[PDB]
Formats: sequence, C-alpha cells, structure tokens
Amino acid sequence: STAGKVIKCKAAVLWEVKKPFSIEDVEVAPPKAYEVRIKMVAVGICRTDDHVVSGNLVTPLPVILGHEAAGIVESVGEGVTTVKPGDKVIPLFTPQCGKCRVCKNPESNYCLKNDLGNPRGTLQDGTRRFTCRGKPIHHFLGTSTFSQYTVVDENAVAKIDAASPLEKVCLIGCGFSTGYGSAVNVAKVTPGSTCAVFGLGGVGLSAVMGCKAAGAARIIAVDINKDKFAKAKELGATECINPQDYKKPIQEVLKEMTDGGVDFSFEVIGRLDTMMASLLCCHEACGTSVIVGVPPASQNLSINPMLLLTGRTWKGAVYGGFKSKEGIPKLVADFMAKKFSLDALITHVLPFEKINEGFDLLHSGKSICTVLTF
Amino acid sequence: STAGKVIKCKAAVLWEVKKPFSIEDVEVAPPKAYEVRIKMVAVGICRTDDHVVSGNLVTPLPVILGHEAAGIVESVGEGVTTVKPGDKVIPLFTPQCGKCRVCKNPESNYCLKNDLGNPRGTLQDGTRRFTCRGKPIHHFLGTSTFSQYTVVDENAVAKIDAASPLEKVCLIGCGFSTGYGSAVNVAKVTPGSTCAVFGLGGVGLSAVMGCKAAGAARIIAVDINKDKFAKAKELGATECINPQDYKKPIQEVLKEMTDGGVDFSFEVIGRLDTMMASLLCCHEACGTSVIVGVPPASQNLSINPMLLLTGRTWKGAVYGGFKSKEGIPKLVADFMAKKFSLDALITHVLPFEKINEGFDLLHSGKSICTVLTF
Ligand SMILES: [N]C(=O)C1=[C][N+]([C]2O[C]([C]OP(=O)([O-])OP([O])(=O)O[C][C]3O[C](N4[C]=NC5=C4N=[C]N=C5[N])[C]([O])[C]3[O])[C]([O])[C]2[O])=[C][C]=C1N1=[C]C(I)=[C][N]1
Ligand SMILES: NC(=O)c1ccc[n+]([C@@H]2O[C@H](COP(=O)([O-])OP(=O)(O)OC[C@H]3O[C@@H](n4cnc5c(N)ncnc54)[C@H](O)[C@@H]3O)[C@@H](O)[C@H]2O)c1
Ligand SMILES: [Cl-]
Ligand SMILES: [Zn+2]
Ligand SMILES: [Zn+2]
Ligand SMILES: [Zn+2]
Ligand SMILES: [Zn+2]
Repeated sequence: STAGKVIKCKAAVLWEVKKPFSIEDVEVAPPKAYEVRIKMVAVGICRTDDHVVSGNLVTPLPVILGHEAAGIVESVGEGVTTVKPGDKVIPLFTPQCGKCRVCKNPESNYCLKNDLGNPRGTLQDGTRRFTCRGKPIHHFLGTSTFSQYTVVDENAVAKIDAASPLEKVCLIGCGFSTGYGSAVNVAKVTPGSTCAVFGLGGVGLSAVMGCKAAGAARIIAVDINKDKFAKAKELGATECINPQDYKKPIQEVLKEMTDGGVDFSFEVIGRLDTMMASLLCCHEACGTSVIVGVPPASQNLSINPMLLLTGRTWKGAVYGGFKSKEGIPKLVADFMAKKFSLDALITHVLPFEKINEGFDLLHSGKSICTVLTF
Repeated sequence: STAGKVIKCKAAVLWEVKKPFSIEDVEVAPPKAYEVRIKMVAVGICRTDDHVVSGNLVTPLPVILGHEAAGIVESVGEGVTTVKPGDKVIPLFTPQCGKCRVCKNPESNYCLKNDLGNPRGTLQDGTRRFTCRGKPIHHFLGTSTFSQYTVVDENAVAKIDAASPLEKVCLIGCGFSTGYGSAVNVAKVTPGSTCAVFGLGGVGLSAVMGCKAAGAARIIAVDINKDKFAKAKELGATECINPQDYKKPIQEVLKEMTDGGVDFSFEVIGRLDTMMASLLCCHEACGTSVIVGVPPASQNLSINPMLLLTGRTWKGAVYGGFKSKEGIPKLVADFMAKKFSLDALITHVLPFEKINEGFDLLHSGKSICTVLTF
C-alpha cells in the first residue's frame, strides 16, 4: 500500500509572496515517531492562509499552506496511540502537547509547541517532510493541509466521529471553533448582553452564532460589504450596519445605539482601525473587547491607558480559547447532535485543483467559507 | 448647632498648578437635599491628589483636593436615608448612584455620576458648596476632603463601624481598597499563582497584601526605592527586585525567572514604560496584566496587538473594582475583624496645616501613607 513508503502527490506550493499557488508534485515522507500521515478529504480557505500570500504574516517560504481541514489517517508512526489508520481526523493548527505550562493551565490554549510565535516552518522535531523538485518545502502551522497528503504531530491532530461529514466538519478545524469560542470561551458573553461583531466572514459569522448561543439580547453586525447582511441576520444578528453609510466614526454610532457602548465587541477582520474602533465602541466601564483578527506584521496601535483604567477589558485568543485536541472532537459531537449547522457558511465548493479560484472568491468578497475537495 | 448655617473653616486650597497649597478660610454651605456635610477627622495623601498639583491630572482650578478620608456626619440634607449625624463615615471618590447602567451591572463600579471622566468640579447637581474670598472653589472627585468640612452627595458616602479608628480606617477610603481590590476583584488572582507588582507605594503594598490573601505562591515586588523592600517582604512579597541592578530589561528579567512570565502583573505607579513592562512580563498565553496607576494626561502607549492575540488579558480598574457604597464598609468590617493591618502603611502623621510637608515626603520617597489629622 503506502505505509512506510514515500508518497508522491499533488500539493499547492507557494514559492513567493503575492504569487499564485502552484500545483506541484511533491514527495511526502513517511511519518516518524509520534506523527500521523493524513489523507486529505476537505480543506477550507481561512484568511490566515491569505495573510501569508499577501505578505502580512511572515513564515518560511517555499511553503505548503492550509490548516482548516479534515481527512483520514493513512498511517501512523511508532508511538502514536491516540489514532490509527482509517480514523477520521481534524488537523489542529495549535497543538495540545499536554505537558507544558500552558497545556496544564485549564484556561489557556496557546501551547508552547506552536509555530506561530517564531515560525520554524517544520514539524515539532525541527525537520520537514515535503520535497518538491528535490528542494525541501516548509510546513505551515505544522499542518500544511493544502496537499493531498500531509504529516502532522500527534498532539496536533484530533480523532473525530467516524460518521462525521468531512466536507462540513472541516470548518471546525479553524473558522467555526475560532469564532464560536471567541464568544463562548474567550469573552464569555453573558445572557441579555449586547454585542458588536466587526467583520462577517466565516469566523465573524461564527462569532455571531456564539453570541446568539450565549443568549445575547442584541447582536450588531458590522461589515462594509452589505451582501453579508442576509446571512448575519439569518445566523442571529439583531441588526447589521455599514460604516460607509455614516458621516460619524463607527464607534460613536455604536455608542449612541447602545446607551454608551456594547458589552462585548469582537474584531474579526485584522486591521488596526477596526481593532481600535472595536475597543472604543464597548462600554468604558463594563465592556470587553476581543481581538480575533490577525494583525499585519510589526504594526502598532497607539492607545491611551485611560481607556482601560475606567474598567475595560482587552484580550485576544487563538482558536477561540479551545484546547485543541481535547475540544475539537466535542464540537464535532455537538455538530452531529444538530446543536448548530455549518451549511449557511459554506457558500462554495471547488476541487483542490481550483484553489487559486477559491482565493479569488475570498478577495472578491463573494464567498464566506469555500471548501476544496480532493 | 451649625446645621443650616454656612460653616467657615480652614481648607487647603490650590489656586494655581504647581504651587504650594494655601491654608485659607473657606465657607462651606449647608447640604442640599440628598447631601451630607461631614466633619473631617483624618485625610490621607493619595498620589492622584499630587497628579493634579503636578498637572498630570487636569481638573478645574481653584480646587480643594483630597478624597482619601474619614469623618463624622455633621449634618444631612432632606431626603437622606442612609446616614444620620454622628455616624462615622468614609467619602467615596467614585459614587454608587445605584440606579445607572454601570451600578446595575454587578461586575462594574465606575458609576456614571463620577467626576473623573469629564471633571466639572461640582457636586452631582452641577453646583459648588465652597467659597473663598468671594470666589467659588471647585470640588474634586465630588469629595474634596482637604478641608475641615465638606459636602458630598449621599451616594458618594458610606457609613462605617461606630468604633473604627478613623486615623487608620481612612486608608480604606482609597489607597488600600484600590490596591487590595485590584488583586482580589480585578485580577482575581488564583491560588498558587505568580504575581509581580511594579510600585511599592501605599497602593502597590496593598496589592501585595491582596495577592497574598488570594493565595499567590510568588509575589515579586518591583521598585527602584530599595527602602520599600522590607515593608513588601513584611507584607507578603516573596522577593524584591530593583530594575537598576540589572543590565537587562526588567520584563526580560522577570520572564526568565518565572518560566515565561508571571500570571498576574500589576502596574501601581503611573508611567507608560512601567505599564509596558508590566504587560510584557506576564505570560503571553495566560497572563492578566492590570493597570492601577493613573497615567499622565494625553500620553499613550504603542502596542502590537499580537501581544494580546496569544492569550493575554489587559484590563484596568478604579477603586479596586469595589462598588463603593457596599464594599468600603464591608472592608472596614474585615479590618474591624482584625483580618488585616494598616499599621505597616502609615509612616507619617502630620497636622492638617502641615499639608505641604506631607507632599514633600511623598516626593522624597521617604514615606508610604502620610495621614493628616484635624
Ligand atoms: N484568532 C484566530 O485564531 C484566528 C483568527 N483569524 C483571523 O480572523 C480574521 C477574519 O477571518 P475570515 O473570517 O476568514 O476572513 P474574511 O472572509 O476575509 O472576512 C473579512 C470580513 O471583514 C469585512 N471587512 C473588511 N474590512 C472591513 C470589513 N468590515 C468592516 N470594516 C472594514 N474595514 C469584509 O467585508 C469581510 O466580510 C482574519 O484576520 C483571520 O486571519 C482566523 C482564524 C483564526 N486563526 C489563527 C490562525 I495563526 C489561523 N487562523
Ligand atoms: N486606580 C485607582 O483607583 C487608583 C487609586 C489610587 C491611586 N492610584 C494611582 O496609583 C499610582 C500610585 O499610587 P501610590 O499612592 O501608591 O503612589 P506612590 O508614589 O507613593 O508610589 C509610587 C512607587 O513607585 C515607585 N516607582 C516610581 N518609578 C518607578 C519605576 N520607574 N520603577 C519601579 N518603581 C518605581 C516609587 O519608588 C514608589 O515606591 C498613582 O498613579 C496613583 O494616582 C490609582
Ligand atoms: Cl456655584
Ligand atoms: Zn484559520
Ligand atoms: Zn502544550
Ligand atoms: Zn451609578
Ligand atoms: Zn486615591
């Protein structure tokens, strides 16, 4: 079959920034001890993959991007015990090693084995498993899912329900868990509260769902693209506003609309201005502002400390606060039990080969979550 | 009786910024409905009072400062149901109107009837009560305690135990509650956690106490004034560090000795550089940084939101997060229950008239909490 042997498959390689994805033939090496080789079934296009392409997120190039996915274990390396071939799995962009200070803390999830802080672009052992034209290709967030087959560390993969529809549940790999957890875990939206969500893509809309689920009484959705309004309202938004319709700065508008400011603001775009407006629109005395969007590299915000002194809370989080390996499978169970649906988010489905077309949809703002099938 | 009549007394008025306080004769008009005229018995010198003197905190001048205090109800206005003459009381720089959005929210205390956000220098009805040489003198934070008599709104005054040593219990009026509550109420320091406290003035030392009461395992006290360490140690600090002894940045020094960073850091000074170090020294994935120090006017920080995205929580609070009308007396009760001691804080006791000498000791750093008696 393929276990123990090198696999030669297709992968979308980014050789340089601001350049189209090149579909190459790569050699995927067999998994070492404590690694799992996965056969991809469905991958979602997260903006963070785009952040690398536009040059806003730095990470070693050439590289195989992708981190929102679902697939089947092709083989496991010696030592692997949490999963076996044929198992349906979801690769996790933030591992859960279970040994570190962070992992052993019940309230934090940014595991110390991540590759976000200082991007080595390798697996946890400091080595790569891809080769294209003889040249070694870097991994992204230790998942590199834009490939027919990838190898990830064991603590970076979760075994999910065998009955899970992979083309739906892959969104739980990032988009959904990130947005839903931001509301539910990170901010911890109280019942009867008012929330404002800035940005309405797959992640932001999921944040709307999580606010709805938290029992928020009012959910104001903000986006400059009005086409997103139908979905937003459908998912729980009590009202949607377009900053371009006003002469006043977005935060004053919200302050006036909510008797002084929302209780929870969510920045789910990744811009300095929306991050500021987001902190500004929540009530000075009892507002919590949560940053979900990923900021452009080495950009700084100028903030007057007095904004926080009155009683505001500013915080950010990766993966919606979910301890990865432990939390994702549970969200899949919730999906199976029909606790929430992912159908409104998936607007486009294309074959992996059309990956570039997928990104064009994101750029045009015509798509929410686009899924690539292998 | 003096009730109904205008009281003529001595008060430390400030006419110009950065000039000595003038002990003059002012006229304290009688309390209007819902107001209380209090006879000051002991006022403490809080660093914020100094901020107005130095120009760091802007407020209308002329003004009678002072807010950390205790006294006896001289007389009450019409409709006053919470206090009666003779009742030992404590004025609150932040009131608890009890009927506003912030007051109805259990997790917040910045009552909308405060005079910090936008200083008017008046009592809640928009008018002044003091006069000096034919001119009206402004109030400060609605309290104005550097006067033998003062008039405060009912919701900005709390009655305490009719046996409380007002010469000590006055620290609960600001300094102690602010620091203590910041650890207990705002950070919500967890048992076995590791904390860092930048600034060992009366408020920092109080935070140390609160960090120990919460059951922190390590309390690293940071200060350039070496003479504070003995007190810090005495109050619970596991170790004291002086930034000047190092050739390396204090934040780095602190991360290196706490395996990545502390769990809860507190900035209890009011400088931007210290507020930055304080944010930087708490673990990037599970650290909560709390701002206690009132920063200088108009100055603001430059931060990379990536500092928050990984898991950090940044918040600030006034009055240690305590809802003034309810928390202050409760605190006194605990003091009355001998649960804590303010003796280690009060380092100098001066007669009201020696007020300028008080601020001199504060500027020299050879004092923690100086009390002025009447
Ligand atoms: N934290 C975490 O974890 C995360 C994050 N993230 C981020 O977030 C963001 C967003 O996402 P998305 O959803 O995917 O995207 P999109 O689709 O693109 O959306 C966007 C939106 O928004 C809007 N806008 C823009 N601009 C504007 C707006 N609104 C308003 N205003 C303005 N100006 C548009 O229209 C649309 O709708 C980003 O940043 C991302 O990145 C994600 C995820 C998660 N992670 C982490 C990771 I290292 C990976 N991932
Ligand atoms: N948030 C509030 O409710 C609230 C309440 C009371 C006071 N405050 C503010 O908290 C701050 C301090 O209060 P305080 O009464 O304890 O003041 P304080 O001046 O007596 O204490 C300042 C301490 O900081 C130390 N310090 C100064 N620069 C330092 C540095 N660069 N590095 C390390 N240590 C340094 C000084 O040696 C001193 O020990 C002030 O801004 C005060 O206005 C805020
Ligand atoms: Cl007047
Ligand atoms: Zn993502
Ligand atoms: Zn870990
Ligand atoms: Zn109020
Ligand atoms: Zn004070």
